[PDB]
Amino acid sequence: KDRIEIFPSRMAQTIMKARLKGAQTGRNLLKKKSDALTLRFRQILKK
Amino acid sequence: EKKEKQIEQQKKIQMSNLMNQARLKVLRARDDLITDLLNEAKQRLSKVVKDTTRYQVLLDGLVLQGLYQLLEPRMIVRCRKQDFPLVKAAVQKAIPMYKIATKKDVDVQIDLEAYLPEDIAGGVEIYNGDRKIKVSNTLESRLDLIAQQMMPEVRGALFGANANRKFLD
Amino acid sequence: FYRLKKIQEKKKIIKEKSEKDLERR
Amino acid sequence: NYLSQPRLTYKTVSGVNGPLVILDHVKFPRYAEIVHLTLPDGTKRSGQVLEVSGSKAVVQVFEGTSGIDAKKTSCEFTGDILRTPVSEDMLGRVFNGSGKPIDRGPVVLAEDFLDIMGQPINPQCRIYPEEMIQTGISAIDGMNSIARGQKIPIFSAAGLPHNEIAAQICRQAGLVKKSEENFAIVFAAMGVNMETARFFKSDFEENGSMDNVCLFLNLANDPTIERIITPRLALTTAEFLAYQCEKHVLVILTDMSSYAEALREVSAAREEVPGRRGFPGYMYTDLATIYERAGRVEGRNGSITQIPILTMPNDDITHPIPDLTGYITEGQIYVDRQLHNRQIYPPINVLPSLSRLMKSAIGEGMTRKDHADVSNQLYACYAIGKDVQAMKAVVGEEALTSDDLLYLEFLQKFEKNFITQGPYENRTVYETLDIGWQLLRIFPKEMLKRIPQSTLSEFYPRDS
Amino acid sequence: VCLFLNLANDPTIERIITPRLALTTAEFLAYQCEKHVLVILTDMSSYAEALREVSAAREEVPGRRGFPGYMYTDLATIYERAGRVEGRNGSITQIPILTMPNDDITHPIPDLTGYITEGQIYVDRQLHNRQIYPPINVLPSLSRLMKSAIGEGMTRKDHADVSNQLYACYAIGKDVQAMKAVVGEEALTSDDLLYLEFLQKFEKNFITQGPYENRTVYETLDIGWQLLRIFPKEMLKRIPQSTLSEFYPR
Amino acid sequence: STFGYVHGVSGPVVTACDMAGAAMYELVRVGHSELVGEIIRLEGDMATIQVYEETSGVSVGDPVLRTGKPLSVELGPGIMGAIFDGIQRPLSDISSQTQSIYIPRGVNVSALSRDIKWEFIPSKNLRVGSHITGGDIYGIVNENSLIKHKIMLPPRSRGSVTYIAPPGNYDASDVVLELEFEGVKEKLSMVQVWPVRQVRPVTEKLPANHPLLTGQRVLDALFPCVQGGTTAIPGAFGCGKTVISQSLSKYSNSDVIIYVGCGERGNEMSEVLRDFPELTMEVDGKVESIMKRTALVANTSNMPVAAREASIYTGITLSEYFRDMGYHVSMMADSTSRWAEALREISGRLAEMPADSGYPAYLGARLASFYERAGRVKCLGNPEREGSVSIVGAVSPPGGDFSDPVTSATLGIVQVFWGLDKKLAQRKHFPSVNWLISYSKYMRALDEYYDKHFTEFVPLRTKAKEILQEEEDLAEIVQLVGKASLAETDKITLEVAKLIKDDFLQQNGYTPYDRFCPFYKTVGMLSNMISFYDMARRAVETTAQSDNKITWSIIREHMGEILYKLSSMKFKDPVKDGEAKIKADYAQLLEDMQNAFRSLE
Amino acid sequence: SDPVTSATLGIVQVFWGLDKKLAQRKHFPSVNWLISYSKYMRALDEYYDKHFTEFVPLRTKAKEILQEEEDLAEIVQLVGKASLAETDKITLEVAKLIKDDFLQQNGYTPYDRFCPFYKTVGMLSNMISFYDMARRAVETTAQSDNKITWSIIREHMGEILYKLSSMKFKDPVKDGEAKIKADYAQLLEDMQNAFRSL
Amino acid sequence: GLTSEQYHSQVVGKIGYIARCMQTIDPENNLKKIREDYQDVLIWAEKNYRFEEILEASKSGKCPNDLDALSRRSLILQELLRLVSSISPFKMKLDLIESQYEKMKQHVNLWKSDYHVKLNQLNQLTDYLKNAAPTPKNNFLRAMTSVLQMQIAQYGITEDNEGINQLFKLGLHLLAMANEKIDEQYHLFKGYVKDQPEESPFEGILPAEDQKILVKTMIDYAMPKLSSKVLQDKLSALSSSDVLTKTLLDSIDRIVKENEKLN
Repeated sequence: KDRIEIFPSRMAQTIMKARLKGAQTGRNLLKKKSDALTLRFRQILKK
Repeated sequence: EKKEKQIEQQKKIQMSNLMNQARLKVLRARDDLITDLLNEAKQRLSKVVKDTTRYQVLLDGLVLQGLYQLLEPRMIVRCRKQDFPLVKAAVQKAIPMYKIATKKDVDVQIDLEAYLPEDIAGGVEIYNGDRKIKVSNTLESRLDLIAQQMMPEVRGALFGANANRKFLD
Repeated sequence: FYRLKKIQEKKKIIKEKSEKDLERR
Repeated sequence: NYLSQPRLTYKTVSGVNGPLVILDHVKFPRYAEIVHLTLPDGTKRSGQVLEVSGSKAVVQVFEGTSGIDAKKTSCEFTGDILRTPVSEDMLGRVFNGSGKPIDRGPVVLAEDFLDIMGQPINPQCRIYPEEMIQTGISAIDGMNSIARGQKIPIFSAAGLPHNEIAAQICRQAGLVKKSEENFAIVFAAMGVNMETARFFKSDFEENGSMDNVCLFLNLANDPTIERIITPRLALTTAEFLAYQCEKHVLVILTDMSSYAEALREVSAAREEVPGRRGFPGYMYTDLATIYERAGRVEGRNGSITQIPILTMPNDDITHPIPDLTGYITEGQIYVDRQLHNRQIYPPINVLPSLSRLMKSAIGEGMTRKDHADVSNQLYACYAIGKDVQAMKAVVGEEALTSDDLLYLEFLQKFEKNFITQGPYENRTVYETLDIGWQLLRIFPKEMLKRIPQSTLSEFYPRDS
Repeated sequence: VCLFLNLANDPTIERIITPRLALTTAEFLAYQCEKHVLVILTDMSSYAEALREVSAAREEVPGRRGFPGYMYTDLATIYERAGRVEGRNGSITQIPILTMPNDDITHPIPDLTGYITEGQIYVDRQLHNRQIYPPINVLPSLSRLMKSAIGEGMTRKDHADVSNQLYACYAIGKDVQAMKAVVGEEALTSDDLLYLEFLQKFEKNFITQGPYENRTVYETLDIGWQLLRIFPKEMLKRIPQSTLSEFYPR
Repeated sequence: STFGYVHGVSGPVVTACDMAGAAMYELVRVGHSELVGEIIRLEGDMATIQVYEETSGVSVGDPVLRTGKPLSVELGPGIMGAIFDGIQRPLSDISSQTQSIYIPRGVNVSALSRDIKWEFIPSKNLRVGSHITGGDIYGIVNENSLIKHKIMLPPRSRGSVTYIAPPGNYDASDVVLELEFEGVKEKLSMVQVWPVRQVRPVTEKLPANHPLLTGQRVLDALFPCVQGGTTAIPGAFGCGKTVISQSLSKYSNSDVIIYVGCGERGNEMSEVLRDFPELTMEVDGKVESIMKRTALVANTSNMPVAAREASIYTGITLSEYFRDMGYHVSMMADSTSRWAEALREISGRLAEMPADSGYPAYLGARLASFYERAGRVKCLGNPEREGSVSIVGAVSPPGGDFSDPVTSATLGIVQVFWGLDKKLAQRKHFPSVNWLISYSKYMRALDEYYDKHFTEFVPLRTKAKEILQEEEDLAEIVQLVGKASLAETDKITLEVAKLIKDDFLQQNGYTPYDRFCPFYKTVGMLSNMISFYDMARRAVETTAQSDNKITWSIIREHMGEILYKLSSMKFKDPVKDGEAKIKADYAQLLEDMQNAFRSLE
Repeated sequence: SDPVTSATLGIVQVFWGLDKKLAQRKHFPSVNWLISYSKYMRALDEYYDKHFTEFVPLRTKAKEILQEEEDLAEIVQLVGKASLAETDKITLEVAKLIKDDFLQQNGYTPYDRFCPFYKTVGMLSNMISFYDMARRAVETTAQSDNKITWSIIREHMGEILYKLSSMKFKDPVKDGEAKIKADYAQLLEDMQNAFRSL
Repeated sequence: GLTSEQYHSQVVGKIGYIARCMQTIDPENNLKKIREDYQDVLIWAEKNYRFEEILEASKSGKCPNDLDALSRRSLILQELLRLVSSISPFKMKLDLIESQYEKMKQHVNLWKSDYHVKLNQLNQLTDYLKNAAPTPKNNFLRAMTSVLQMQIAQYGITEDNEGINQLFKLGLHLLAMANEKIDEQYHLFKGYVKDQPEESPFEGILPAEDQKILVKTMIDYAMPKLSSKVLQDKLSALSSSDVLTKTLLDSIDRIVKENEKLN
């Protein structure tokens, strides 16, 4: 689906901007998790 | 340490409050002097009304200055009862001058059925035919309108110019 | 916006008809 | 010179509708003229001519239209537009949003009478901003520093402490006292509730600063035209004090969001169609007429600096009021709900805040030579500290490096010592910069990559 | 050739009579002099914006994005001035050109045009950025008259089957390319790698051409078969066994 | 009569009566203070005026004096060095005459001074009876040391000369020509007047062929503009716009510069008006002020909305007037987004249908018709000449959103985008032009010029764009491959991309050797960097195929002096070192690198 | 966003906002403690200083705990608590105690129909006293061969956690101010003895 | 595109301008091969036609009225007159002028021509000198520009000549050179005279008063170097020349080299 089906309003803008900041925060924390796991994986491969 | 560091500001708060209250009292003093000035002006103007020669020349001006604001086909003039002979003479001088300047015919009437109070210092009121429009030329009205407009010149003449004001633009 | 205009026009027409009626009176 | 002619009084009221009285048979009606109404019971009200057409005038009455009738109500046309008396005697005074005294002092003797609409400053005569205005608040003076002739809004939301911040800036603001009586404040407050208005009046008397301050109060239930007039009386006073008496004036304009609510109402009373987002289409040109009454000018030693203060709905920066304010002003100071919830005061967030003229206010001969370097390095440490604090919840504190643990120590001590300040605590820029160095000294001097070696050599070491 | 030119500095209300002068000239040439006429109309987007400008100045009912409430009916008086008639040997073919605002096919101009015209050729910014030419993307494009202009005695017997199987393979290759952006190449099955190879060879061999290369339909269909044979015949599920058995073994 | 009277006032809208012969969009002066406005509606013998100034205090029965003209420019001597606003009020004369810091309501100073006397020379072979047509140069005024101001017969004027003035000193109000056509006589002074909304006519409009050089290595090599071209730049705080404005003003091959501020912040406009008079250039071995060849239009955000919108039409009409003398003009607009917001406010006052994002339906047509005034031309009138106007328009996408209606229209129209970038300015990468986002569409029109004058350049540009694009593909590979495990060909690409990026694309404008970089220095630098790249690639690809391999480490270890000479090429000074000296040194680096590679091979 | 709300918040000195999540989860009163405000907290400062003395520090810390938990709760949803520090487990578990056993209040039962301000200050004093002691026990045994955890505290102090979570069930109509204070002071002594014994 | 009233007004004007050009290049009808090409427009100047009667004739198609052909014709006659006007004192042979005309008529595009470039360079160089005050740079430029005009009067613009093309490079390099750099200005001008074919570069090109000043201004530049009174007096003896020659420069240089050996 192209869109989240919410009905247009200033309430809907407020909700969808809250989802956008949520997802962009989630991506940055998961990118940090991916690096931290990968640093340990490239360490124990040397071991 | 923070308490001790603020001992100077604690004294500045007392000094600034003392000095600003001193200034409020000086502003009230200055306002009373202006209130006396306007009372002397009201008294000197009341003396001019007792000179019926000067007061006729005033009436001649106050009537025609009234007629030129209204510009109606019909007008009613109202005066103090004892001024009526001077007001009648002023209206008779004013009608030809009005007609020459405006190019209108006019009917100007003097009210004998109601009058301005004898408490009034002097001058006249003028009305349109149905009394729904009026113009006031009582001498208290002239004095009040002139005095409030020249107040920036009164301030400088009595109490002197401001040394901080470098520009008038 | 389009519905708040048209109300302005219908009001202007009512004023002009009232002014014409005051010219008839 | 003088206006000299006697006034006309009319009983020719044709109709009454909303805030408006319509009169006919008026002699050469003048647009925007002030008029005085006397009611059937002898009560007096005033108003302004909102439109003219032939012998008809329509007057917006400032007080209500209740008790008005077509037969007994009289209207006196004064012959002229709204002008304000102005003088240096206005410092130490409190006025309402129509310029009437509310401090039990006398009415103003004019040094002049000025048209409150003013005139635009010629672009040829405006010179570029220069030295600092010291607010006394470290998050502003240290990192969002304000130049003489700048205009810079505070962005806030309902229930945040922006009036407590405004009051603290008013009590504390001045020039830097390097190595004056030429500083003044005009404080204007629009749509203020009686609790907030009593706080402003009480706080400036109690903490003894009135001799620098002219105060205009417009309350939440005063006439909405007095709210339109209030910024114009305040700025007409600041223009006399700055460009005729040669003062440095700070102007604080409080809830430009309340001003826009009145502007939308006067627009609706003219029967205009609502513009983009419900505000008037001309609201940019209107706000720009307030905000551009600011700057330094050639050949005169005074200046006007403006701090507008605004409340945003939904904490949304994209609403017309903060958005159009951003196109006209040059920076923002951002007041944050999360710092407020964390019990920090003043809750100013330095990461989204910016002063666009800061480089023109700071440095040798204006503050101190290290100010730019300290400001750049404190921003850089805080932006890393918030990023380490986020990854600590993902990787756990045992995966953090020794350098992450330094940023995690700096972050806590920055917010407790630099940002956190008392509502009656006043720090000079020099004290602000010294608190800045106490925090930078948490790090090995190799970490301080935004600071050049000459500044590190003079300021990193402690001394007796 | 006949040219009617209104430029960016010419009056904006001439633009609403310009295409009607052109189509009146085409109707004389086609339906009185029996010519075959090709009509090119350049930025119908400029026509539609001039129509919005005129209609706004009359305070008429708005449609979507403020366009005139009757814009479909107006554009139809332009686009329906095309085709063949009984007992006359001429014809008019129309090729209008649109700029879609912010590339959006759902904007009123491309939207109401697609409801009137017999399909569209769609030019894609993503193919142009990749330096493919012509930048034509087949998936948003259509011809409504193709179905009965092709096949035995018209072109070649395979044409419809080849065309529909190229649409199916290109659409699945595009879905694998979207999926591979989530899961990476290591997660793909051997069948996904066939559609992803087809996608890459199709854009280089079929779509890319250059500005003076002029291919026959038969060259186009044989390039088509060279790309369809990437797959086993059991994956060619749009094509009936008779067409496969004749044309696939080549 | 020339006077009607005010019938009513409602905000900025005035209604007037006895206005019967007044035309649509005429200007008028309203009331005893003479406020300017324009006629927006006619009905019966009444007119509706949109007043530009505050209407406070205007009265019923007040005079409405009508001007027989729409909004128009005085075109004549006195324009060079002048400061104007969007409706051509002379801001420095208003300051000088009034002795005030403000602009008075209904101020009526003429845009060109009628008290300055100008030295005038006639065209020598014009005589009584000579046939003369619009665009004909009939004399010259020595305005200053740089600009000879060519006095022309107006467009829509023609006839036989009945008088021409002798050599002398004249006011801008003095008659200097008379002519006759069909027995009707026209008398003319040095000032003509033209409507800002009408395009000034030309004999022919021509394709643009010659580069608009800036002296920047980026811009002039990778993203060229032509004379007669159109460009956009991002107008935002941190990006560093001033390098475009100051390179055009000091170093371009323009003859005249027009700058428009069109609703800018008061403190930003103050910075431009402070800075521009302090800029200088060297002419015939003598330093001269930029204000001898420059005029400024300046508008702050509290000027009348009619001025903020008129501003670009005033600035382009001034530009077209100097084009018609046979000059090459660059026009800069400081932000077209502020102009579009003024256009939106005016449509709001007119209560027009709000179309795209609240902007009026005509926005894209107004932008298109404005940028269609750019170009090279064959001028009207007798002495055969060519001129051009080149437009640079800054635009401010909100938060960087290029889908904004003004930005979307602008990049749909303009043929060059110079993408200045805040991230590059934060890296101290100056000039801050982003080479990935930026483009030029004039590279084909310039092909004949580069073929004739430089000949090696088009291949070098093509290779340099590919190397800078390969590095942007290799970066995501290096993030996984760990740099060391990469192919030696690709290590050469990455390190030559760094060589071009740090030593060709960067240019320190404060330093005497790099303030201006001429095009011979520009192609000479690039020629050597690409010659080194091709030889380094050839050494790797010849050996690594089956022999003991060369590597980029072996090349760096063998050729570090050559690589240092290549990084040193930018320090050559075009004033202290001649063209032939710099070219000979750049040939010596080619000889030295070819010798060094022949010793490696 | 509404014109009535936007007009009203431009005027009023107190706003109590709802949360539809609290309402749907049947938490009552459903007041949103991260959008609600009072602008009277400086005006009441002399009343609290004269009549209560202890309270403003407790209120301050409570608002910190409730905001710190809102900052933590967004992250534990992604990464599943395994990285969370013991002080932060302590923070989540006291934030729950405050939410469920202080901020929650049933209006239709004899003991909580009306909570007097001595009952209110006493409950909050004990919950914030637990937070001080529990956080100190954890921090003061980091860098140690024996380390305290939230789980060790919970296993040692389950009867204190039961008494704390039960403080709401005191009925001020049956039990006087002196009894409720003596019971709540005995729970502080029980907490101090339990933590000293750990 | 022009309106009809504009277009025909421009034709009447451009016919009128060719007559003004022809009366300026040739007041005498000497250039008869040129006039026989333009007689088809000059016929309309040979009698009075009041603007209005050419306007009707142009609308009627009686005149030549293709503005492109009239523009091509006008540019050739204008670019010829620029050459003849830029060579101020000196004069071309009629056989040379009619050769320059044929070479221009054959050219594809005069605006893009090297002829037009060389004319723009000669006018860039000449217009600076119309207001120039006496100083070494301006004296050196008046000399070189007079030589250049004289050589262009001998050889024209249409073919490359090494003397003309070198003297363009020298003149424009000195024009562009900073006015404070007098050492470079003298060095450049002496370097030019040393590369002249003749012993005297200015022989009948330049007034003897200016040639005296060119000797004097080099003696005034050299004399402050000389520490020996004998060398100063030997340099002073060279002021007896009113002609600038390679021998004068070599003699000043010889006395400077004796001073460099003496000190």
